[PDB]
Amino acid sequence: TALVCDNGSGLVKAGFAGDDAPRAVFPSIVGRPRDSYVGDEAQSKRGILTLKYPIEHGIITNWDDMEKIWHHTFYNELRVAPEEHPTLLTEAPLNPKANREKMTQIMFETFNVPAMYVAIQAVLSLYASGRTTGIVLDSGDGVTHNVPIYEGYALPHAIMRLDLAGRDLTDYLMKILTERGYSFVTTAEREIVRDIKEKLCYVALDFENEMATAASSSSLEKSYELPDGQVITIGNERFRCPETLFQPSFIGMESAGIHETTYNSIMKCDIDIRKDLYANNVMSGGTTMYPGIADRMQKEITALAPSTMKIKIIAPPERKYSVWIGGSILASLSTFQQMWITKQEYDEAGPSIV
Amino acid sequence: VVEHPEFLKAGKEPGLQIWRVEKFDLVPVPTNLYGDFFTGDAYVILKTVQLRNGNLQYDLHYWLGNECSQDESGAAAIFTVQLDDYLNGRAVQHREVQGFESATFLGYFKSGLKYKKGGVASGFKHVVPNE
Ligand SMILES: Nc1ncnc2c1ncn2[C@@H]1O[C@H](COP(=O)(O)OP(=O)(O)OP(=O)(O)O)[C@@H](O)[C@H]1O
Ligand SMILES: [Ca+2]
Repeated sequence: TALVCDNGSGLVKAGFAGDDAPRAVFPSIVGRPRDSYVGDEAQSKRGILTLKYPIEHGIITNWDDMEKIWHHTFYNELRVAPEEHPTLLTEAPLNPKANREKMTQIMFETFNVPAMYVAIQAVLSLYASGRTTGIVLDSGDGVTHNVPIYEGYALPHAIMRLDLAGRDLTDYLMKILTERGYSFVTTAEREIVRDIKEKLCYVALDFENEMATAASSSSLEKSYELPDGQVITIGNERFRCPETLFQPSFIGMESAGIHETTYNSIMKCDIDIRKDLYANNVMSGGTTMYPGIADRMQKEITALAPSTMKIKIIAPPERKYSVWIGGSILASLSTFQQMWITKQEYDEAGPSIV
Repeated sequence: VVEHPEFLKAGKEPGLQIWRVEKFDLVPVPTNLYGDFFTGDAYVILKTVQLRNGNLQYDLHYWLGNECSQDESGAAAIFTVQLDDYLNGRAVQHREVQGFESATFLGYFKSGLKYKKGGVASGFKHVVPNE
């Protein structure tokens, strides 16, 4: 049975083609002493380990550590002999061929997989939504991408990248949370802020009005009970965290907001298919999970684009695993048999085959 | 490229060819049932036109039923791209949703379009992350 691995900057999603969800989801972290630990086990012993993220902004930068992530994925997580399973791996859009070459070489030469295939994350997400044309807003832990896609293929010139995502958001919430008096500095407390971000944060339909409402009543305030018993209150930080997506300025980035990069990306594609991009904005990624993000994006984009144009945002309820699901469907198709790359063909052609 | 039998039979002669996605596979619909779609399934439609100038014309439509499962609508979408790739990309792709089919699509069926409850079952095995 084919395996499907979606190597994100923060979480690795892994499972079996045919399943509607990844069986394994763990941190993309490798820890080494003074001979290595991965994911939760790496975090358990963070005290005696130097922790590193092998994937930076969706791009693999540490091959020695990436190898440990894959070893842990196959053996510990899935409990399977790599040599008996065809493997589908995902990659960030505009990923350097050298990287795709290294990826392939490691799979075949160190894990001896019988066959493999590398798919672009944004395109798998679009397939999962039952579309061949549209534009994907892909937002995770380490990067956000705007990928317009026409008839199955990502339009190279129009792709946009924004190095701001979930981790940055967590960092910001932690920052404005202290200002409000509270304090989460240590590594152990940062997990608390992430839980607050995922449980209480949301996108305001209108930032200005929410700021007003919050300075007057306490109608927007939600309580968050700490483990030790304490109960801290969160008010405007709920929608100020996600606001950073539309206004990267909050964290000091002259960068354009996600509504802005979506519009610019659509604007760099043939005008004839623009009506289609506008009506097929698909969002995928943990960081697009905030409640109210569809409505905001819906309003922000019609403000930018000409009023006669019809805007439609598709925000799938499981968009956090959309990439993995699209690959699960892809690697299950009777046609996928031919598009693999076999170990045999690799032994002859080498890296230049992927 | 695909050795998949149906890809070899695609767009070889003027006409209409319909497939239904069934457990991650493209299965041809009996000719006599053309126009009858299971609202819980997904299909791929290929229309080939005779263009005098020895210029065969192709239009690929993937129809999504209101109760078709994610794995089906996804497969219909993917099959469409592979079939088009197979046909050298000469086909124009079209997403058709139940109830809102394009005027072009509806025209392929002289005696109207007819829906019907039911369908083949999802090829998706259910699981819950980290369990
Ligand atoms: N309900 C939620 N609300 C807000 N954020 C969430 C939610 N669930 C998960 N997240 C966040 O989304 C981010 C993760 O996504 P994903 O799993 O999409 O990232 P990756 O695949 O790890 O990273 P990348 O795409 O950058 O390579 C995390 O930083 C996490 O905090
Ligand atoms: Ca069905």
